[PDB]
Amino acid sequence: ESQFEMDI
Amino acid sequence: RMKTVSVALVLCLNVGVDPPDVVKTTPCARLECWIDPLSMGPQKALETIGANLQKQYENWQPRARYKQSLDPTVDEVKKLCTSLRRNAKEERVLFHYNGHGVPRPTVNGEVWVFNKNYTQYIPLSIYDLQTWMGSPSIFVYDCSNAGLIVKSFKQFALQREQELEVSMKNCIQLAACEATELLPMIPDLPADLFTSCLTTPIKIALRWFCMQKCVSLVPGVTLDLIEKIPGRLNDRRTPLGELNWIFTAITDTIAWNVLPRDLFQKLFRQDLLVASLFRNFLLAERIMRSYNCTPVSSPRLPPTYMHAMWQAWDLAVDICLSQLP
Amino acid sequence: ILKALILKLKDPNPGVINNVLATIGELAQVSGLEMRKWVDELFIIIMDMLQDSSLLAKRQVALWTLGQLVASTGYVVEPYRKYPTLLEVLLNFLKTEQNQGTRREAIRVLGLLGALDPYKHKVNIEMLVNMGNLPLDEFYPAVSMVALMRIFRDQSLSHHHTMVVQAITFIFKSLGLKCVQFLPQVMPTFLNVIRVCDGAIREFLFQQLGMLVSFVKSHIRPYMDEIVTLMREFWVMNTSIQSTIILLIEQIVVALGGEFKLYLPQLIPHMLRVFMHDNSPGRIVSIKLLAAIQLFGANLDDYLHLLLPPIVKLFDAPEAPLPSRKAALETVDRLTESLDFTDYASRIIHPIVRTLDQSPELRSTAMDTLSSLVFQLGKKYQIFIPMVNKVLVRHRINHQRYDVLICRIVKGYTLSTINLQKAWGAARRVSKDDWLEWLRRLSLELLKDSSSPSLRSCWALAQAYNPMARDLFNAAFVSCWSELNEDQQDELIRSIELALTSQDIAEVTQTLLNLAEFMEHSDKGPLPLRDDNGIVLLGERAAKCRAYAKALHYKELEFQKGPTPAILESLISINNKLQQPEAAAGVLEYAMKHFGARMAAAAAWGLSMEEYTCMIPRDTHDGAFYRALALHQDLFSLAQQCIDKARDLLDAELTAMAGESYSRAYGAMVSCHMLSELEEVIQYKLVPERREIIRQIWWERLQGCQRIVEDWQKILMVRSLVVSPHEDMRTWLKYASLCGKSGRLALAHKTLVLLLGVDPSRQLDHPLPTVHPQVTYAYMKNMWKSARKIDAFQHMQHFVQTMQQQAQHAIATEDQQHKQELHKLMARCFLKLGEWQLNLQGINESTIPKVLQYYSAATEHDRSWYKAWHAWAVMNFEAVLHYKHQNQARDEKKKVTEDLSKTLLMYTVPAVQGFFRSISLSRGNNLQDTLRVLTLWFDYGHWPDVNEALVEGVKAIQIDTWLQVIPQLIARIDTPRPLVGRLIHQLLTDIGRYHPQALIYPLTVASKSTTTARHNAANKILKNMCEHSNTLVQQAMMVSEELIRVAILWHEMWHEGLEEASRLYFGERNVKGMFEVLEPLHAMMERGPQTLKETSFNQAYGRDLMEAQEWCRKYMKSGNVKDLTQAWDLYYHVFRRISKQLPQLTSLELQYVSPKLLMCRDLELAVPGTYDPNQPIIRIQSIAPSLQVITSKQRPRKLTLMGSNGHEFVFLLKGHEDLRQDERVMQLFGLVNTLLANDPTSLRKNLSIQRYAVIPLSTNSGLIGWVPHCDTLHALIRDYREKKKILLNIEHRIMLRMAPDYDHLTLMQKVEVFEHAVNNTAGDDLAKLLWLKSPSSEVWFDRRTNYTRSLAVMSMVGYILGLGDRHPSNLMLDRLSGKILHIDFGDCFEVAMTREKFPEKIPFRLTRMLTNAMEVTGLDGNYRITCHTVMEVLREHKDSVMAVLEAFVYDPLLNWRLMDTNTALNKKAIQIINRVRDKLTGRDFSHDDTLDVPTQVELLIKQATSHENLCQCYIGWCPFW
Ligand SMILES: Nc1ncnc2c1ncn2[C@@H]1O[C@H](COP(=O)(O)OP(=O)(O)NP(=O)(O)O)[C@@H](O)[C@H]1O
Ligand SMILES: [Mg+2]
Ligand SMILES: [Mg+2]
Repeated sequence: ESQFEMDI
Repeated sequence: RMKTVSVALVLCLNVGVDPPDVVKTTPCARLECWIDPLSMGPQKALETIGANLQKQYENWQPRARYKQSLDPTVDEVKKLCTSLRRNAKEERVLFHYNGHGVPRPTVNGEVWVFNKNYTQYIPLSIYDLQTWMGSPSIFVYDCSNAGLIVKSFKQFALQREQELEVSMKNCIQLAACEATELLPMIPDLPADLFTSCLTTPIKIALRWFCMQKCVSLVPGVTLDLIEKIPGRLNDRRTPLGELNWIFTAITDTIAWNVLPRDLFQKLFRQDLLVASLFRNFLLAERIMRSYNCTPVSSPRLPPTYMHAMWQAWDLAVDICLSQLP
Repeated sequence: ILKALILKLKDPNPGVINNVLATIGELAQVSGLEMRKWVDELFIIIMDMLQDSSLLAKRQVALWTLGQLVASTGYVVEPYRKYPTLLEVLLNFLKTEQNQGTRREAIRVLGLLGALDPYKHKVNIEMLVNMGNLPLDEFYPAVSMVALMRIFRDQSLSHHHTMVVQAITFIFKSLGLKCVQFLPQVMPTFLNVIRVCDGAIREFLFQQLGMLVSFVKSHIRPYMDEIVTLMREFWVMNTSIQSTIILLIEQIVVALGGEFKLYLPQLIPHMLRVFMHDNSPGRIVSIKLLAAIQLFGANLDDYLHLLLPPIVKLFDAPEAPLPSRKAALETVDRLTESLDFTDYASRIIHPIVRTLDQSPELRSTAMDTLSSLVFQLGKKYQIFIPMVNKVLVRHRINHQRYDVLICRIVKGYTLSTINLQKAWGAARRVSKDDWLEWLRRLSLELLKDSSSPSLRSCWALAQAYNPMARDLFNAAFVSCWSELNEDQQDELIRSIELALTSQDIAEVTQTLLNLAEFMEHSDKGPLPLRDDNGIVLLGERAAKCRAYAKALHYKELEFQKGPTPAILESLISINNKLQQPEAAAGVLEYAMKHFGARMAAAAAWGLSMEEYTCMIPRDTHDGAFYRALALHQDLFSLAQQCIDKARDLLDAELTAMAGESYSRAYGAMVSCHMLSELEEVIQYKLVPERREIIRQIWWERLQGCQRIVEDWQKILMVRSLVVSPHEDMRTWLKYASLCGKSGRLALAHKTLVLLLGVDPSRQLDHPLPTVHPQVTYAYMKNMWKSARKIDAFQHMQHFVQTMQQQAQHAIATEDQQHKQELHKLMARCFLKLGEWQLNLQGINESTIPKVLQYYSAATEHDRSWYKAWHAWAVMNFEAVLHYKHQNQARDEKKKVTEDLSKTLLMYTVPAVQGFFRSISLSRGNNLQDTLRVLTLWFDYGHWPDVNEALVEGVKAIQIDTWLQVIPQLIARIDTPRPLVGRLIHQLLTDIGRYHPQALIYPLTVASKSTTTARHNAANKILKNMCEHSNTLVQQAMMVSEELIRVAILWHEMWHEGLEEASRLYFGERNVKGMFEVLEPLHAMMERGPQTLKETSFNQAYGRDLMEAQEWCRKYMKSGNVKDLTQAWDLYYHVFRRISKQLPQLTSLELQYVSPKLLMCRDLELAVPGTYDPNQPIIRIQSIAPSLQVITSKQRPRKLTLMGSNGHEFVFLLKGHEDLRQDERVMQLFGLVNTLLANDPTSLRKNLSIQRYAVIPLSTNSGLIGWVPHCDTLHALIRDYREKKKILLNIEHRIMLRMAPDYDHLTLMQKVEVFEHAVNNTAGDDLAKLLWLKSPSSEVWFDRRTNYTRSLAVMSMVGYILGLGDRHPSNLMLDRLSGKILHIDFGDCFEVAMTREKFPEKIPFRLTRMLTNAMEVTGLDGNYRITCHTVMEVLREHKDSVMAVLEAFVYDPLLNWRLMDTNTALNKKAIQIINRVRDKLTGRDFSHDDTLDVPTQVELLIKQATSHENLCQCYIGWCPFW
């Protein structure tokens, strides 16, 4: 529930 | 942090009816949600536009529910606001008003919300709307004089403040333009440019660059190629994914290097939806200033169109576009 | 001599032209007919000289020379054909030169050339437009703009420029934003006017253009590159122009938004020059330019690096005037509100700082410019603070704004009665000039105080420009009229009546008549002149002005109030004046059903003459003619003077007649002819060898005149004084032949007696005279056309015997031509005997050999006369049919067919050879022969002797002939008769390599047939074509397949499929059929999506359809009918989902249905239906991106196609209909139009059938050509009744109110109800629509005439064809010509009258609404007469009609549909043909009787209009219109 999520 | 509840999508298009305030002979039968409404009978054009708006919102965040009212009337608005409050109380309610098929707004929020058949119905005052929805909320006004609405809203907030002394000021607004100016009637742009900038920033950014640049530095690249770009908006390995990553990084960098930290966290860190809307808002500002339009937000921000980082974006775009053919 | 004169004339000096022309004339008088080589040029030289009458050295000489050339050199009615303007030029001289010295010579030349047939002559050669379509609030401005533009486009604008332009801009201001609608009309002309005006005008025009731009704002985009170009072309640094252009620029910048950025780069090269070379006082021009720059705003984001340098220079330079340095500083300051100047800060700041030291005067503002820059820069200015403080310290500079700004930055903080009053002066007017000034003054007064500003603005213009004041008169009058009270209108009308009755002023009369016309077309109705609208008075005036169309209209209106003998006499006179004898006859019939020394001299001449001549006034044309009687008295000097006087009087008559077309001019052209003939009759005696040449000229002139026997009689009358009937029997025999009716009966016999010198009308048993065989032959022909047919036959037999004897006596070299003429004459006599034997004897065994011998002799005596070969071939064909029919009738009902074969082959062979030679000897009209050859070929080609004759014949025929029968050759490629098959394949193969465009459409379609043989044959032929060219075949196949696919979408197929399946599931319970109707659709939906709509359909409905398939299979395995119910629940759900859709699908996007077609460019394929192998082939260039669907019971769609000639074609694409029948019908109509065109009576009446293109693509779809602007009768009536608030169902509701059970009533009851309901309403809506939509009486008259004739023609053709059901949807009307069109030929034959449900009884749709739209008289008149003419033509040319109809009927591909409708086809086809023959021969009403045309037509009319027949019709087909 973050303002921005990613998977790098 | 805070969360949101369902989105209140309120549309007033009246497809096939030209408001008395405008005279149109220029072939600007522009797109609405990338749909040309005159290629279909009114019922399918309206339903189809509804569906695309719904999808555009889903693309940014999964929703508990959206609800949509493509038709009048006032009782439907009352019931919708009541239901929205029942599923509240603290989570923000999002409103979206168009008014493209409606006479220009005034101090009383005049709008064609009726069960007729050509009736000049109602001064649907902002005050009553504030009463119906008193919870924290976000409003988007994609209309010809949206700043007038924001001004009136604040004046009614002052009225309420005076009455209380004998969730106001916890809500935010995004306005398509200043109270004293009109939205452009320019061929090849969408009729809902502000909405498209807030919801589909890449389609607009690329189409805009293609038509706007005085001199193109990549011969052979035109709209027929950009509208065929392969990829996905959630896969970093594809052209579109790379462009969305770069866009997000640049927008956030500008916000970091311009705003006070208090506003920065309140707008770009305390909520996913608000952060997305403001990130796209900065793009809308940069594009719309070239048409003599000035978007207006409830909190005032320093100007950003002047920031050097925008040049980096332009370069990156040309590089990506140079690989398409 | 002549050569030198021509060279001197072509390149002469008026003195040389004059002398050379006179010399040429006198030379021509001597040279004669050995001059023509040079005249065939000299004529045009003189005529060109004559046309430039103002540049010619005494035109009289050139015209005289022309006349002398025509007369002396032997020219006849021919130079006009070569140079189709001479007669018009001579008439123009006659009318407009006004110099009798040349007008009378032009008259002599006109008469000399000779009168020309009007149908050789024609061969060689806006307020009411929309008043009734607009509200008045829209209308007034629209008219004014047109009037202004008429002036504006003309060159008179060069003197009046200024007021016209002002009026236009005023109108735009008054209109507001709606004025945008006028931009397509103003702008393209206005800008071009700028290009050619004086500078004094150009400045004005630029200022007004700027105002127009301000008024229209953003609606100027499409015109923004011509204005920019003109600005650049005229910005020549002239101070005045510079000021005007700068203002114009500011107005454009305000009018446009950010779009101005697209034009700014083209102006920058000029603005920079202003800042370097400004020679104006104070550089005032530069100052104005600076102000404009302040308005650009964001538009300068990409150009500051170009404009800032000179701006800085304007305030940095110490020598510049202070006002300009101040202005430059203010400009720089103001620009900082919108543009980013960060990157230019060092270039801005340094110039500021020096200025601070230079003078405090500029410092006073420099500190504010600096402060604004510092504000924008913020912390970035701290680099510069340590510099600038040194200046602020050296000079006592204190600025609170700056100081606060700097401190905060350093600390880190952010920041109308006249129209009547003068009109009544009519009471005081006396002379014609007084009335003209009265009218002019009134017009000006009406404009002056008009209530609308769009007319008041034109008053100043109206003070001059007379025609303009005239043009706006009616609009202003109507405007003023609508605001007056009863007394004002009363007095105005009284003034009008005074003007109308005071005196005959042509201008005032025509103006008032046109005004009345407008009022009759307005919402105010007719003017209340006296009582009943002044109909009588206006009529009288119309007659006086020769406005016969109006006189007729008004008289018919009088008729509507009740017949009176005086009215009928008026109608007969007016109809006579309009040259409509048929209408006059109708009037006479009405009357006879409802109610109970000039010529003395003419007689004496034909047979006292001196007395009659003296009695006739000397000052009349006819008097002078009868005195010129010098012709009988040989008083040639007197005849000369009488002719000159007659010519002067004729000149006056010609002037009076001038302009009333050539129809009226002809009578005086005949007078000119006769006067020239009189000069010839005089001079015949007085000239050398030319005398005999005159006779030849006379003969040749006679050929070009009309065939009116009265005029021939007058010409012969004057020619008889010098040439006897015995010297030129050719003319008298032609005259007798031209005469008809009792004219022929009296005159031909008198003429033949005259020419022979023998009276064979007495002693009728006497042998024929041997005097002039041509004359005796004509006598025998006259005997045949009477009750003496037998006598004529026997006399012809003895004549032939005599001619054979003469041919024996004619054997000489000198008489060889005579012998040849005798051979031709005998050929004619033998054919007449062949005709006449059978007309009297019939077809018998004893007559066939004799006719065959006569025809053979005819073809032996002459070989080039194709008619003899035709008759022979036909007789042999008839003999073949005769013997077969005789066996079918008596020997039959197969050894008898062997006995037949023994002689049928004998007759068949020469029949084939005959037809092939007949085709070889003719062109164009060879259709019938070709069809007969095809008939014999198809039935008898299997015989080796017919095959051999056939092969040689086919090899001998030019292949182009076969193109006209391509649709039939392809139909029978299934024939199981190898010799026939092989020949057909060879023929088609040969055709394909010369004219492939003619086959590619019939083929390709042919290859899609289910039948294996058709498929294989089509493939073989197409492969042979591919060897010649692959590309055409590949493209045609691709286009045909894609075009067929887009005709019908999956949604429609499933809609109809499921509807039929529902009918079977719940109605019939035919579960087997309920699979059979769906199975092929499921199999169809096995191929998978191929395009976008197919994919969307499959995604939407696939699952449900597949589950339904599984439920049906499960049922077939189990037998438990619940499984089908579940399948039907799925089918129902899908059905309803589709049913709710379709009305919203108003158009199709090509990229969603056939992407392949969208990409086609420059195809090697003719546009469908346009192939003509004499013309260039139009190639298909492109297909419109989208199609428009038409909503109806069916869903046709409109296709637009762009061709290589730049023109667009429009077609209707539709499926669910077999179009192969319409093609054949169109072919028949083509034939009929040819037959009508060949008949001179039908020709003069312009009778024809309107056709359109039909192009089948498959068994159930194809293209129909789009017909230009026309309307459906139904729609016209509907719209009319809605406009007038008339309930559409009045007749029906009335019938139901009297009889709610109307459709069970006994016939007599139904008739009583029908007649009552008919008698309760004024069913004449069509007549009113026809009048209301016509712009003038003349157009209305012509429209009505064309309407009536069109109906009569289609009534008779439809009757013979047997055309079935007709209702308002099927009939169309042409908005311009008034002709009609029939658009549905399904019920080809009488099957409509055999239908079990509501059979038809009525031969054609002639009803009340149609009948009362014709002339007031009714059906009698034009309609009946036209029907007679058409029926006579159809009854003459029966063989061609039967050949086509028989080919149509005996054609299994279509006959199968006729069989399904009727039936064995082997007999029904025979009954159909017999019925057609009965109709053409006049036995349809009674087998044992024959009817003439009048009786046949009267019976048909009585049948069509009977109430008993109408009451039995289904309301489809509403009988009450
Ligand atoms: N050649 C034509 N040119 C112009 N308009 C046509 C033509 N043919 C038909 N129409 C018009 O288009 C409508 C009828 O067209 P169409 O659908 O093909 O016939 P239909 O009566 O509906 N079906 P059917 O009679 O069974 O062949 C009408 O509105 C006509 O005015
Ligand atoms: Mg049509
Ligand atoms: Mg019709």
